[PDB]
Formats: sequence, structure tokens, C-alpha cells
Amino acid sequence: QARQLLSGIVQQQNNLLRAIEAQQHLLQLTVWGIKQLQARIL
Amino acid sequence: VQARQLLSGIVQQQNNLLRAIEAQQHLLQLTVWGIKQLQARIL
Amino acid sequence: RQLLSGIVQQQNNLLRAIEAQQHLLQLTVWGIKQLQARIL
Amino acid sequence: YEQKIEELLKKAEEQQKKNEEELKKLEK
Amino acid sequence: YEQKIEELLKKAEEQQKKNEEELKKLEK
Amino acid sequence: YEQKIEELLKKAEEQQKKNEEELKKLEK
Repeated sequence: QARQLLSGIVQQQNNLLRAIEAQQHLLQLTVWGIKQLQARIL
Repeated sequence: VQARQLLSGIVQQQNNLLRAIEAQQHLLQLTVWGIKQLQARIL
Repeated sequence: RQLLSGIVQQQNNLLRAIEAQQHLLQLTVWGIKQLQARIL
Repeated sequence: YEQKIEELLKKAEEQQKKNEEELKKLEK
Repeated sequence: YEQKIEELLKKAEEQQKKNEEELKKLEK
Repeated sequence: YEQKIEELLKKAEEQQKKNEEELKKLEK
């Protein structure tokens, strides 16, 4: 009946997952970069 | 005919999560820039 | 009408993911603060 | 930014609670 | 990474509008 | 923290597949 809103909702849920995964890859790089700056100090 | 109030909550919950991810993105942008500055200072 | 329950569960999974990302991010924001402060 | 993110997260936590009660309140 | 994330954020923003404008349609 | 995020995102992908194959049963 309201299938078309459910279809946009699952699409959005996919859009949001993908964006969190891209942010995760970027977050990981900053954690890594911070660790090298820490080791330079130590 | 039921569960249309539920769909309401779902859709505003997605606005909730997008707005949180959008805010998180600005803060992450800032940390990346901050690291770049810190890397430039060593080089 | 059975698919609603996997959407709500997925929304709970994403929220939980974004909350764990926020801990990590708060941690890196604080780490950056301490590196800036050593410079100053 | 951290304070803003916390407020949006808090909101999403409550709304998630509402939707689970709406979801259980989906039966006879 | 930063260009890909805004690409996906824009896509999610143009889909939120679809879903919301789709919701006032349901509310009749 | 990173291991945890990986686990929740793991879970999210599979729930996403389950959601989409089920929306397919409802015809797209």
C-alpha cells in the first residue's frame, strides 16, 4: 500500500550506512596519523 | 491504515541520524585539518 | 508490514554505530588538543 | 560541535525508544 | 574520502526530502 | 573502539540485505 515510502526508507538507510562507512575509513586514518605524531614525541 | 504514526517516527529518526552524521562530519573535517597542520610543522 | 521491524532494528544498529564513532572522534579531538598544547 | 552531536544523539535515542513502543503496539 | 562523504550526505539529504514529501502524501 | 565499530557496521550491512530482500517480497 505505502510500499513507496518503505522503498525510500530502505534506500535512505542504505545511504546512511554508506556514509558512516566512508566516515569510518576517514576516522581510522586520523587515529593512525595521531599515533605517528605521538610516537614521534616518545 | 495502522502504523502510519510508526513510519512518522522512522522518517524523523532518519533526519535525526543524518543530522548527527552531518555534525560528526564537520568535527571530523576539523581533526583532519588539525592533523595536516601538525604534519606540516614537522616537515 | 513485516519489514517495519527490520528498519527499526537497522536504525538502532546505525545509532549504535554513530555513538561508537562519536567516542572515537571525541578521543581523537582530545588527542589533537594535547599535541597543540605541547607546541604552545 | 561535541555538544551539538550529543544533543542530536540524545534525541535519536528517545525517538528510537518511541518507535520500538510503536512497533510493539503493532498487534492485536 | 572527504569528497565521497559529502557526495553521500547530499544524496541522503535529497532522499530525506523525497521520504518526507512522500509522508505528507500518506497523511491525508 | 575500532573493533566495536567494525562489528556494528558488520551487523548493519547484513540487516540491510535482510531488509532489501524482504522489501523485494513486498514487490520492490
